[PDB]
Amino acid sequence: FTLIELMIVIAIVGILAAVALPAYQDYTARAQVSEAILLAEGQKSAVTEYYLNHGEWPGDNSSAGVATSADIKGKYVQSVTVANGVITAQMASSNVNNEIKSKKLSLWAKRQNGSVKWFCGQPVTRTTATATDVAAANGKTDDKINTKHLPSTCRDDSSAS
Amino acid sequence: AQLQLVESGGGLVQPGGSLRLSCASSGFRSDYYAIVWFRQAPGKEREGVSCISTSGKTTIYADSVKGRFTISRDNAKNTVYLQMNSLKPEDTAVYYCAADFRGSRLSDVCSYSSMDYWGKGTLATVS
Ligand SMILES: *[C@@H]1O[C@H](C)[C@@H](NC(C)=O)[C@H](O)[C@H]1NC(C)=O
Ligand SMILES: *OP(=O)(O)OC[C@H](O)CO
Repeated sequence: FTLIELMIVIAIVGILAAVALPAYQDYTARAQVSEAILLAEGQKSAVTEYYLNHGEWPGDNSSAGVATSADIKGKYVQSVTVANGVITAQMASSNVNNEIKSKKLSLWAKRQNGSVKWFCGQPVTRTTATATDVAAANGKTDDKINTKHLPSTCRDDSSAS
Repeated sequence: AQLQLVESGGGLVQPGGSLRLSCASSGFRSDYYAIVWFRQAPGKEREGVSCISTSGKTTIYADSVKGRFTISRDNAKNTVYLQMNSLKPEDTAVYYCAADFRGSRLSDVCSYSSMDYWGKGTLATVS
């Protein structure tokens, strides 16, 4: 080899050092969102118990039996609220992945004739505690978790049934 | 998690007049309680008048007071205002403001049920 070859390998080393990285932030966001998924799943038992014993979805954390929304917090989750039987988990606004900062995911259940189907995904809103249908929460701000940061099993749409 | 409710604004008023009752809540999570205005008249049991939810976008009023009473909430001042218009002689009572722990600031449901804390009450009479 010669000096040109050494310069070429130095340039190749520089290329490798300055190589672009994949969307590892998306995978880290999924890992952190798993914590909110678990926190929301924790309240499923209470929500289902209230719905079965009263015939209507729990309006909020009070008669759902779960703790206060601000008190259900984890390392990356700042709140877990209940709205008409829909459990919405909102992540923290700091010390978390930038892609899921102060973003919300949802867990809602539809009562079937033989079972109760639980759906996890983007935020949804149930208008009435007795309603059997859900719809997207609202536009507002960027409070919706992108499907890139949700597991493929946690991307259920509002219209899904 | 004790909550203190103070009612103010009650007093004498003429029939067909306007009144405003302010219920101020001081506590750890006063903005987490649905605020329910009940009334009690001499010779009858306590009955609910108007409930406002934690989110403030869901308000329910009694049938006898629907269309005349308006309930609003201010979390910055931590006070709930009940405005009565076209007061009737049947409204002579004592009004209590009570807080129901909803466990969620964004709660859209509130009703006359087991209230965690109660207010002293203000005598609102019209003659
Ligand atoms: C529990 O949530 C229910 C949806 C609610 N019902 C209505 C009709 O609002 C109920 O009042 C709540 N129960 C308690 C004890 O707060
Ligand atoms: O409604 P929730 O109990 O989740 O509280 C919302 C507030 O932004 C902090 O939790």
